[PDB]
Amino acid sequence: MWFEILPGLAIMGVCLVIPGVSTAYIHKFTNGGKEKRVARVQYQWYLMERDRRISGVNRYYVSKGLEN
Amino acid sequence: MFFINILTLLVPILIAMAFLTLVERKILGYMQLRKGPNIVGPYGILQPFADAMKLFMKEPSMSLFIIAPTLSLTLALSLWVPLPMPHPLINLNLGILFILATSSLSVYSILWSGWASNSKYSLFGALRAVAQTISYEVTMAIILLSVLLMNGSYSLQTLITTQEHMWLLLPAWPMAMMWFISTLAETNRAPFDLTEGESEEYAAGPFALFFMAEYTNIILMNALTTIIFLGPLYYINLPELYSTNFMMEALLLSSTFLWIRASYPRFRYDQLMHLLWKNFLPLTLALCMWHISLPIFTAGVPPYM
Amino acid sequence: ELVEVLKRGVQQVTGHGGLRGLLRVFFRANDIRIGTLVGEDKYGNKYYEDNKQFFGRHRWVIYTTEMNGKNTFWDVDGSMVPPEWHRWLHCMTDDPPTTNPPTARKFIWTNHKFNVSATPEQYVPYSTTRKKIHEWVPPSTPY
Amino acid sequence: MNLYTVIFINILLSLTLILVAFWLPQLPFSMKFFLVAITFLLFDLEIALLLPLPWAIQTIKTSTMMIMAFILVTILSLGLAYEWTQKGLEWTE
Amino acid sequence: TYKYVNKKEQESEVDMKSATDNAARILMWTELIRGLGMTLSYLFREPATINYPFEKGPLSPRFRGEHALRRYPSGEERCIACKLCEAICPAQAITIEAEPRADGSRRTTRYDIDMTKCIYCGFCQEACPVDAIVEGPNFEFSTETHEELLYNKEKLLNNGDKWEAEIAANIQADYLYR
Amino acid sequence: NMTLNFGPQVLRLVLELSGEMVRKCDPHIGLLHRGTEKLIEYKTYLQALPYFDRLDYVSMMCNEQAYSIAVEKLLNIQPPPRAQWIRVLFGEITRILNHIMAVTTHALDIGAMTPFFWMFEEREKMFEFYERVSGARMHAAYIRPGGVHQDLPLGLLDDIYEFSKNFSLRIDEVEEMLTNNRIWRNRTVDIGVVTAEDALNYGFSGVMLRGSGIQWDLRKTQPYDVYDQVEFDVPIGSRGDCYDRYLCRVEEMRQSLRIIEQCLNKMPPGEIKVDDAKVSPPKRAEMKTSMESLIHHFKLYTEGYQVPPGATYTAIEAPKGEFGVYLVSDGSSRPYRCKIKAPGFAHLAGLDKMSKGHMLADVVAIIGTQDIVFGEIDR
Amino acid sequence: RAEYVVTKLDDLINWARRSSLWPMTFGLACCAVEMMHMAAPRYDMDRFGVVFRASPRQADVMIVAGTLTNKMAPALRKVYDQMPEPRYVVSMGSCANGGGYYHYSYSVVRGCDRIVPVDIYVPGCPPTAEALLYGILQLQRKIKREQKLKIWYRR
Ligand code: SF4
Ligand code: SF4
Ligand code: SF4
Repeated sequence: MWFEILPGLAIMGVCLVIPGVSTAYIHKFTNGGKEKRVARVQYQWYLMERDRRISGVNRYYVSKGLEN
Repeated sequence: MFFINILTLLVPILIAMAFLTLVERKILGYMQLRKGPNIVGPYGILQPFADAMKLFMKEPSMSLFIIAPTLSLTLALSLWVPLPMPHPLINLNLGILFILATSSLSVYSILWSGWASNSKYSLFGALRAVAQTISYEVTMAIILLSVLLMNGSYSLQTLITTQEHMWLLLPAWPMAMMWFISTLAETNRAPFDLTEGESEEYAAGPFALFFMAEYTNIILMNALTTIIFLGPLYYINLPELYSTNFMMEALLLSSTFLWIRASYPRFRYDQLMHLLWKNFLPLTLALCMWHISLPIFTAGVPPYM
Repeated sequence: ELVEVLKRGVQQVTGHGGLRGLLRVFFRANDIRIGTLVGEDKYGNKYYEDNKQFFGRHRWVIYTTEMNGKNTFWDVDGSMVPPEWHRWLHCMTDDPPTTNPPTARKFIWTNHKFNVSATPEQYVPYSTTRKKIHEWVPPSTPY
Repeated sequence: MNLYTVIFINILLSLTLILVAFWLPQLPFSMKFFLVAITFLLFDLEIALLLPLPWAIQTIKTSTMMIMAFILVTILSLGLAYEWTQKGLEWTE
Repeated sequence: TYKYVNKKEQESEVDMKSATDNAARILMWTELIRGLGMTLSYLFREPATINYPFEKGPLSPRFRGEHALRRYPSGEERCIACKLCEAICPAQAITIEAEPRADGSRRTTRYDIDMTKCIYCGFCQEACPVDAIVEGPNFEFSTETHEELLYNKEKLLNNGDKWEAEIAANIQADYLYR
Repeated sequence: NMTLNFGPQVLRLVLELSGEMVRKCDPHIGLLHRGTEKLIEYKTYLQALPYFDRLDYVSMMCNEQAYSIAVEKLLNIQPPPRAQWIRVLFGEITRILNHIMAVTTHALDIGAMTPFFWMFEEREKMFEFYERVSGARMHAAYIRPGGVHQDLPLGLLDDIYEFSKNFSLRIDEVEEMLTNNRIWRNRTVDIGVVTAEDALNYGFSGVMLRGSGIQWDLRKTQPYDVYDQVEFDVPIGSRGDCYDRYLCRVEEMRQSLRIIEQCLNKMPPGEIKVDDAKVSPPKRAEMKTSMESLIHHFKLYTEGYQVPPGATYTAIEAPKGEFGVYLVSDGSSRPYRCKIKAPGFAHLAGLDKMSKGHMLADVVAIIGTQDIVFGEIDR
Repeated sequence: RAEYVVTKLDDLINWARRSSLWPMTFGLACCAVEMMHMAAPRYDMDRFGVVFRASPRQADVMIVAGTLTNKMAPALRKVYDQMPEPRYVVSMGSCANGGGYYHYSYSVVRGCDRIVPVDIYVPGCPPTAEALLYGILQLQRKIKREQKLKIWYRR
């Protein structure tokens, strides 16, 4: 009966769920636990290039704090 | 990293398109009271690979012959790039306009196929389908131009933070009743699949490519609905939950398409263009004016970061 | 009222000869339904009945692996059904041989035969008659 | 670079598929159509004019944007209704 | 006693209520949704499908398929060359050539059929006064060549000596009706 | 003028087009002609029926019945009551079969393909009945001159009742999908609009008439069987469109059950084949014991039963219309001419007028209404 | 090895051309109601990965069903030439195997095996959809018993 379509429904479900979590976890692994910043404007890009310049490593996924 | 992500975005969607062909066959069979494929493998999870091997086994201007299907498929795959699930692969302001462009283009393939095939028979249907697709993409664009005024940005992330509290269907359903239909024309699905109903030149391989892109566009328009008019739950700690609810609603719409394909007859071309030009375009313009006034005789004028 | 269905499903699973038999069946004949066994031919063909299902599906059959020097685990026809059961299987009657055996007669084919399409023991046509017109058999001496 | 990568990848995948396909085995006019294409143009141009609302709305001259939008929409509808009444949407030859 | 379809019992009204219902059904698509509901209903039902090689459809003893000559319980044949099958076969399919038999009795030497012409009607088993030839139930004798279907006396005899364990019961049930 | 050909997707059409609308539609018949009326003359009156089953292949029994009735009008006899009733029964079952196939192929050629698969189960049930009675699925030799071949086994009536108990619900569940769907209403309405005078002239029959207001049914009039006994209300339409025709077909589907109910509840006992052994063969027990019955068996089955020189024109209300037979005969078993009259012929003669001014994808709906079958047409 | 895996590859590609079967249902006459009854629920052609209907240019098998006259022969040979290799054929009925009840007529092709080749035959007037399935399975086996790669690798 109608309980024979699940072996395709669940398949499509998992294979449409994989890309989202893939992207999220991958962005997070790269940028160190925090998501990938976005720049709809020049303001955020200025912030990002500033953090890049002061990272001491030339990468922006480093937030310093008050110990600088 | 990035190549890994593109693989995660391209391989699983092809897998899902295959198993979507399967699901179509099964649900149509169960609505016509029969089973559907249950033999090639357990409950029919190998028929798609069987079809692939068979097609690539079948024997048959090379320029058009190749560029048309390739173009269509590449567009259909690129359409996926800018989607949020929940954080996208490529955050693009104007993403939905990029979507509309790359969805409209395939008309070039449809048209080159005809202009190559000398068959007057072929140009007949080519012109007809091209015209219907064009005319429905018009409204497909105006609906967005009338809704997105709720979030003053053509982005696709802002949709989510917007729908945080409520959805986008309780309002704007005079549109969803359309955006859930034009999607049945650009895709040349039913009840507007006349382009495959009246037949009197696609070989095996290029046919496989055309069909791949067709069902990809199916999945993608359904995802666009699930994102726009059926806002999921964006609790930042649960991107998994977002993706999961998105999956659910996409499957629901993709089975609604099949309810339709099974139940209804097909539209006579003239009746169809009448439908559009004399029922949807006036309503569409008036509703766009309505949603233009709403943020003026109400404080609800949204921001632009 | 779903655990009844679930228990039905699990006893359906286990009814077969464990995982191995379940796999043999669920990969040869794509069914798992459990039902009574009433008869068993001499080749291995195991028949089954379940009179709570609808029509045409209340009887069924599990064929034999090897039949007359042949490997029929995958290869499976519908002509491998011997007649004295074929009749019932096709819904012509309601009493199997164990309670309605046939007439014990000779000159009947004991070892049934699967279909003979292109095998080297297939069928061909010919004439079953002698020569209508005889002829002259000349001598073997010169004059 | 990212979109370049993605697009090259998609194109190369499609071409691998088609190369597999190729290796593994071894008229009068209808004025109505032109009129419809023309309607499509004269609407896409309206679309180009009309898209910028999500940024024209956050300005201060609401009394101007509201008006100009209504104007465009209503005059376009007038042209549409005239085309209809003069039988550009009938298809019977 | 005629009738009238597609016609109202009288002229309709212009009630705002009737116009309202009309407008609703024209906008929100009530009837289309009802059709979708019906399809859902049939989706949630049992399918009439069956596995052919492991389940075979129903029939009745009166089937008409593969052919079969027959025998008495004493081994002897039943055909005596009465030729009714030849003179009644609508297709002229059958071909017979009879002769004596060294034991003095009467019998055949050629009883050939072309199952490409045989329309599977029943006239031969109706005419045969001795029930010799009986169009049988076997419908699985599809082949790969057009010469496994020009059956002859020996193939028919084999089919009889094979299926006689079923035709006996079939006829024992059916004959009274005829 | 873009004149083109059109085939399957037998139906070879040549469309003289103008843009998108039509100007002319010339069919090209003959793709299914064989030699029925050139073979019969070389045969008897009892190895001809198969031809009349193969003709209008859907029903087959409202055709065997026509042949039987012609032969009987020639032989100046009648069959018995049980035979007449059984024959009415199967006539109605065939009305149902043909209406189903017309409806569903209409909806299929349009694109709606679910009711096809739905009703084909019930069609399989009817075929189970044909099997229980005749022996084969479709092309049964059951109905024969001088009555019928065999009586009814002892497990049929109950099944027929149990099937009629549900066919109505299935019909309603298909109506729910179609008879109100605006899409079907727009595919069919104002199509194939016809006027009574031109229908009569062109020679239309049956539904193509009574969907245009006319009152003509060869069962109420020219009653060939017991149809004068039972009640069955005839449907008609006022407009004359494919919608009205569809609705006529469905209403006939229903009145056919209104008939079957009474056929069942009044079927009498008795015989099947008239006991005139010079015409219909006798039972086998007598064929074997007695002698004269054996002689008559022999003669019937080598030299068909002689027929006196006459000529007739019968008629039936087959699913479509005036299935007619002009059967000429010399004083011999081998007849001299058997002209069939199948309505598809005139339906095509009127297609070129029903398709003047309508678009390209309405020819299909026209043909669906006409229920075109080509076996009956080519002859 | 080489020959072993070559045989296995041929068996797999035969698996494909055996499951993904698409017919052109060239049904002229009353051997057609039975194709339709077969694609109907109770036997469900599709179950074996065999679609109800489909155009030639993408089809693999071709089911002839009905009298094959001298006006619809040309079209048939045209279709069988247009179709793409491989192209399997299935004759379904007396009329199309030996001209059936119309053998001795003047406007019949006394056998579709004259116009076109054949890989399977089926008797009937009509047949039974069950016998038709049996013919199609005989066809699946006539496929599974092919050794193209072996004959090439030993050409
Ligand atoms: S069944 Fe009919 S057609 Fe076939 S051999 Fe017998 S008499 Fe001839
Ligand atoms: S009717 Fe019977 S006995 Fe007479 S020739 Fe034919 S098979 Fe022989
Ligand atoms: S063999 Fe019989 S059923 Fe088949 S097409 Fe010919 S007449 Fe019709």
